[PDB]
Amino acid sequence: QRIRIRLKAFDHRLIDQATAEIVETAKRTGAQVRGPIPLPTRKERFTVLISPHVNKDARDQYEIRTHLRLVDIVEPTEKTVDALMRLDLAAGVDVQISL
Amino acid sequence: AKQSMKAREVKRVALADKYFAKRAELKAIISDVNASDEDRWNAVLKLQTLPRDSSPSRQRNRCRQTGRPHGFLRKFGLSRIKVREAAMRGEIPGLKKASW
Amino acid sequence: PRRRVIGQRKILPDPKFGSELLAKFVNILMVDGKKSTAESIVYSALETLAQRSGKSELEAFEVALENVRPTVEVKSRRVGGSTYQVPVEVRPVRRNALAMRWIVEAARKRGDKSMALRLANELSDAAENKGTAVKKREDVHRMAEANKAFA
Amino acid sequence: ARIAGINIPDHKHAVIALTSIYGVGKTRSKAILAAAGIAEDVKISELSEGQIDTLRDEVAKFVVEGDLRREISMSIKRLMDLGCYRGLRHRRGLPVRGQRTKTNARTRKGPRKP
Amino acid sequence: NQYYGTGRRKSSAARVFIKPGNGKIVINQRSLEQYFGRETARMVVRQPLELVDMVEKLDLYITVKGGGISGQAGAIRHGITRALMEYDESLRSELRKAGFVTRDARQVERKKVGLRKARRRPQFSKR
Amino acid sequence: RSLKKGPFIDLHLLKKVEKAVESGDKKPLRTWSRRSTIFPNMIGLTIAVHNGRQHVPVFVTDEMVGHKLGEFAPTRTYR
Amino acid sequence: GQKVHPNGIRLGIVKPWNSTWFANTKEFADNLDSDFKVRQYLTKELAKASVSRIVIERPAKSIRVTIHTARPGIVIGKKGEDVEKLRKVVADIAGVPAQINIAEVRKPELDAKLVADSITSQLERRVMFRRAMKRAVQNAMRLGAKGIKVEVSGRLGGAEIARTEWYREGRVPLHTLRADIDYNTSEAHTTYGVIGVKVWIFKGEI
RNA sequence: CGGUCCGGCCGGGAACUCAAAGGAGACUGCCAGUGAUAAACUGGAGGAAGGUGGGGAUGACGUCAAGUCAUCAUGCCCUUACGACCAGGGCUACACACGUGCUACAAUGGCGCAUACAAAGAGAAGCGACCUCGCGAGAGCAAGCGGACCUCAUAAAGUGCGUCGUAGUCCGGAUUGGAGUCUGCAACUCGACUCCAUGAAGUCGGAAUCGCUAGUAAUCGUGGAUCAGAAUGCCACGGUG
Repeated sequence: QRIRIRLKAFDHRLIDQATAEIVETAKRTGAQVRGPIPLPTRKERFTVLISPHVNKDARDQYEIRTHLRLVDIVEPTEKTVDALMRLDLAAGVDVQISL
Repeated sequence: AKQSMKAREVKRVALADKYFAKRAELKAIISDVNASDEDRWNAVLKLQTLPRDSSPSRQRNRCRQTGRPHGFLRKFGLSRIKVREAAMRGEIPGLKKASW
Repeated sequence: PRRRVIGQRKILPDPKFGSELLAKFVNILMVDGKKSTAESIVYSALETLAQRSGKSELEAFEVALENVRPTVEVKSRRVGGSTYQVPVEVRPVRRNALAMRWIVEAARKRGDKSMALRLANELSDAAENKGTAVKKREDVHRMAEANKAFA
Repeated sequence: ARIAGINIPDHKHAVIALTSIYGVGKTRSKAILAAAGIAEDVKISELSEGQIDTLRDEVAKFVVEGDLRREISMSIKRLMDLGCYRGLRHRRGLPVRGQRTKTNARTRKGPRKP
Repeated sequence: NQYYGTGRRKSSAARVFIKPGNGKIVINQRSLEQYFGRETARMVVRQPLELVDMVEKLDLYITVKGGGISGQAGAIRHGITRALMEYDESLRSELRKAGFVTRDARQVERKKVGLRKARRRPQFSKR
Repeated sequence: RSLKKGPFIDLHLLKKVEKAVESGDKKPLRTWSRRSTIFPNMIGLTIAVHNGRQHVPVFVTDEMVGHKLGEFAPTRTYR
Repeated sequence: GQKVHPNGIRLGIVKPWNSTWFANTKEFADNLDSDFKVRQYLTKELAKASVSRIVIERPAKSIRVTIHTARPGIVIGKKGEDVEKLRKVVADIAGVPAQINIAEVRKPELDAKLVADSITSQLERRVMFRRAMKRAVQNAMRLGAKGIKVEVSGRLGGAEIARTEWYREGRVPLHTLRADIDYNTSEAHTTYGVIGVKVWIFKGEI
C-alpha cells in the first residue's frame, strides 16, 4: 500500500539528519518520497520554584520541544520496505512505521 | 521523607496492585450497575473488607529520589528541587530554560 | 519623564464624522475598553443635541466645548513651606482635554436615565453657559484670579 | 390584586409580580403562568378576575406561604432539638455548611462586637 | 487579473485578492456590512482605497483567520495596501505617508511570574 | 449527599447492631465509625460514638434515622 | 546575588545533554529513575577511577553508557573483566540489555569535575585549602586553559565561622553564552562538616 | 480548473494562510545640521522594523550571622522510644485584628431570543464525541484519538431585537431549608456541583494607601500543573482597548 513515517525527537538537527538518512535510503532504493513535511512542534512547559523554602516569586521556566516530521512513500517496493525496516538511526529519535 | 513514609508508599502500591486491580474493580462494577440486583448485590459490604491501602486514592506521589510529597511533577516523577538539579546538570533530555 | 521627550500616538478619526476631537471624546468616555459602547452613547447624544439647536452636530459640540474650555489654571507648588498656587496658561490641547474630561464627569454626575441623555443635557447646558462643567471652569478661573499675584 | 397567598403582588409584569409570594421564585412563577395560560409580559392589571382566580387555583398546588414558613421553622426546630452538629450551629448563630469561622462569618454572626 | 496581498495584525492574517473594477467586497463569503457590524471595522477596511480613488474601480475578495474584529480589520487593511502596491506600485508614497504599509507589530505582552498581568504587579503593603 | 444507590454503614457496626437487637437490651455499643448511617433497626440502642478522645453515648431515636453517627458527637471543645 | 547554573544555561547553545534519549510521558519518569540509579551505581563503584562524565543514551530497546574517565585502564582492567562486571549490573539496573564504552579524558587538569574531585580529596586528606586551590589553578592554566576560578566554602581549616574563598586566573566570562565554560562541583566531608568546591574552566568561545 | 448532496467535499492544484528547517534583513549603514575636524546628539530618506525595534533569559564584588538542619546532604540528644503500626479526631475552631483576592452596589447595566470573531494547551487506570434518558449536575450506550486528523470545546465581552425605568429594584448574591449528582473504602466534623425555595450587608467606601507609560492599564473569556474528587490562588493564552 503506502508507508508513512513519523519521526519524533527533542533536537531538530538530529531529526533532520534522521529524515535525510530516510529519504536517501528510499530514493536510492528507487521509491517515491512525499515529504518531509515539518509538523507543528509540541513544546511542553514547566514552571518550578527555585527556592528550598518560600520565595514563590522566584521561579524557573523550562520547556521540552518535541519535533515532528512526516515522510510518506507512495509505492513501497519490497526493496524499500525491508531496506528501511533495518535502518540505523540516532538514539534520541523515535520512529513510527504505519502501513 | 522518613524511611517509614517511603515504606508506607511501597506497601500501598503493592496492595493496590494486588487487590484493586481486579477484585475491587469487579466489586465497584457490581455496585455501579443499575441493572443488577438492586437489593442485595452485597458488593458494598465486601468492598470495605478489603485493605484500605489497596485503594489507589490513598497513594501519594512522592519524589522518586527524596520522597517529598509536595511540588511533584508526573512528567519526571521528581519534586521541583530534584527536577531543577537534574535539569541544570543536563540529565533530563531536551529540557532547557524557556523564554518567549 | 525625567529625560524622556515623547512623541504622539496616532488617534484614528471618527467613523461617522471624521473628527479627532470626537474620537478623543469617545476615548475619554470609554470604560473597560468598550469603544463600541461609548460610540453609541456619543452618537445618540450628538443626534439629540442636534435637533434642539440647529447647527448640525460637530458645530454644537464645539459650541459646548467653547464654554467649558479653561484659559488659565493653578499649579500647586511647595517653595515657601506652604501651598503656592501659580496660575499657568493652559495649552490648547490640554484645554480641549480638560473641557472634554469635565463634560464627561459632569454628565456622569447627573440623574437622567441613560448616559446618552445625560450627555445631551450636559452639552446643551454647556452651550447655554450653565451646568456643572461650566461651574468647574468658573471655579478654576476664580482660583486663578485669586492667586494672580503668584504668576 | 390578592392571591391565595394573602400577600398582595404589585401591578407589574406577571412573571415578576408573582415572585412577591414567599415560596415562588422565577422558575415557579414561569411555571404558574404557563400552566395557567397567561403570558409573562402582561401586567397584573389588564388581567380579568377570572384569570386571577385561575392563578390562585394554580398557586394552591404549592406550599408557598406562612405554611412554608411553618415547615421551615419545623425543620430548624427539629435540628435544634435533636442536638446534632447542624442543630448546634443553628443554636449559636454560626455558619452551618462548613464555612470558615476564623474570618468571614458576618451573615450568621452579624455586626462584629469587640 | 488578480493582485494579491497578505495583511497581518495581532493574531489575524488576511488573504486579499483585488480585481479590476466594481464596488464589491467579499470577506469570507460575506459582504463587508454582513461581516463587520462595527462601523470602525468598515472604515478601516475601506480606508486604503480612499486615498487612491477607488469607489467601484476594484473588486476585493478577502479571507481572514484568527484575531478579533479590530485585528481582522487591520489585517484586511494591510492586505489591501499590499495588493494595491502590487497593482500600481506608484501608490507606495501615499500609502506610506498614510501609515498603511507599516505592519503593526504590537502583540500581546506575555504574563510574567510574580505579576498579575504583563505589567500589573500585585498590591504592595509596607507596614 | 451520597448517591441514591444505598446508604453506607460499616460492616462491623452492622453485625454488632444485629447481635445487639437479636440478644435483647444490651450495654452501650462502643464504635469509632462516625461515618455510618443510622438505620431504623438501631432505634432504641445507645451507641457510644468516638469523638476523638471519648466515646459519647448517643441514644438513638426515630428522628435520628438517616443521619451519620458522627453528627451526634462533637469533636471540638468551645466555651 | 544568585547565579544561573553555567552548564544548564548553555544546554543546546554550546553544551550537550548527558542523557540523549527520547521517550513519551509514560516511560519518561521510568527512564529518568533508571538513569539516576545507573549513574549512582557507576559513581559509587568507580570512585577511584577518575570518572568525570557519564553519558547515557537509550537506543530502541537497550541502553549504552559512555564513561568519560582519566584512568581508562582502571575502569577496563585485565582482559576487560571489570568493565564486563560493570555492564552485567548496568543491565540489571536498567532492565534492558546494556553496553558500555570508555572515553578517555586526555587532560584531567582541564576537567572541572576531576579538578573538584582532586580538591575535595585533598581537603579530606587534611591538606591546606589554599595550597590545593592554587595548585589546581596553576595546573589548569599551564595546560592552556583560557581561564579558571575555583571556590571553596564552609569552615575552611576547621574554622568555627564558615568562610568562602575563591581564586581566579585568566578569563571566565560567565555571561557569554558562546563561551565554553566547563563547570562542576563537589563536596568534601570533613570532621567539621561539608566543604563545597566549585570550579569554572574557560576553554574559549564558539 | 472540472464535479458537487453546496460541506475543501472530491478530482485536483503547490498559488495563498500556515506548519518548521535554512537564509536575508538594522549596522547611526546613507543624507543634512550641531559638536574638539572626536565620541556623540537632532532631524530626514529608504524600510516591515531606527537608533540596545518590543518582550524574555542573563543578577558583578559584596550586604542583611537574611530564609531553609522540615526537599536533600551534613559536624548534641532519644532508642522496649523523641523509633514503628493502627482507628478516630485535628491541621477547617472563633469574642477579635491584619494582608492578598473574588463578587457587588447597577442603565456604559440585568434578563430573554438570535448571531459574529481567538490564541495557547492537555489527553491511554486518559480525553471521551454521536444518539437516548434527565429541568439540571449527570447517567446509559458507544465512535475516534498516543492525536495539525479525534476529544476536551459552545469563547466571552461584542452585535441585532425586546423588556426592565432608578426602586434595595427583573441590582446584589450572602445565608438558610428541602431534594439530588459525581468522585472516593468513606462527603458528620470537612468536598465540588445541580434543582426548587429564601433573598444579609451593600446605593461607591474616614484617616490613609496601591498598580500602571501602549497593545500597557481597564475589562472579557480560554487552558494547564498539582489532582480520585476538591481553584475566587498560581502559571500561561488570546478579544476589546
